[PDB]
Amino acid sequence: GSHMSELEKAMVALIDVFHQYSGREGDKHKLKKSELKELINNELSHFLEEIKEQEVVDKVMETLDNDGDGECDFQEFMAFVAMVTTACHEFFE
Amino acid sequence: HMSELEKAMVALIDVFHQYSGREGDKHKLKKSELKELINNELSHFLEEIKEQEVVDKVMETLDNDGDGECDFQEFMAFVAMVTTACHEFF
Amino acid sequence: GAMAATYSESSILAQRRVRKLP
Ligand SMILES: [Ca+2]
Ligand SMILES: [Ca+2]
Ligand SMILES: [Ca+2]
Ligand SMILES: [Ca+2]
Ligand SMILES: [Cl-]
Repeated sequence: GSHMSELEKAMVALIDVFHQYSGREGDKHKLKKSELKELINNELSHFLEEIKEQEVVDKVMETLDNDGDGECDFQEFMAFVAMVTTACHEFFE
Repeated sequence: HMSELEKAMVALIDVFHQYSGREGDKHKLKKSELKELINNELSHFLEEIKEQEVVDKVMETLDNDGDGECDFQEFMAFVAMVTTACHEFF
Repeated sequence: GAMAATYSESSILAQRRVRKLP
């Protein structure tokens, strides 16, 4: 239809929450481990277990990081979102 | 107190369930269902799809297990592609 | 109308720990 769809508004919400956290420290277009952690603990508090150990955020970032800069760009973050959403769906069958 | 990010994720599941459920396999998107999703729900981001050839190309790209249809995991890859492309034009 | 032509361990860990409801 002509209204922004639920789908289109979801996509927009993804962009906004990323820039909401990536903009805090250092590079505003990437999530340092610092920023990724805060995102997970505050916004995925129903899907993912809270992160409080440093060993954990290390491991998460390693898997998300494909270009090897130690940070998460938007493409990598979308991959993360894809992964998590797939899991919640899987826990609805 | 569910978050914007989580609500957004749930809507992805919901929009998939809506279109996959119309025809055929109620858990997968066939070409026609995929095309309607793009024309009905992604009309402000993607150019309308009018040709079958294009539907074909899109499904071939998305279909990683070779069954001619698109499951949820294959759809999420689609949402990432698209969302990433838009992020780059904003 | 800015549109494209349509041609363009730890996660199991944090999803397993999602345990609640006694
Ligand atoms: Ca940053
Ligand atoms: Ca990176
Ligand atoms: Ca179907
Ligand atoms: Ca498939
Ligand atoms: Cl489902």
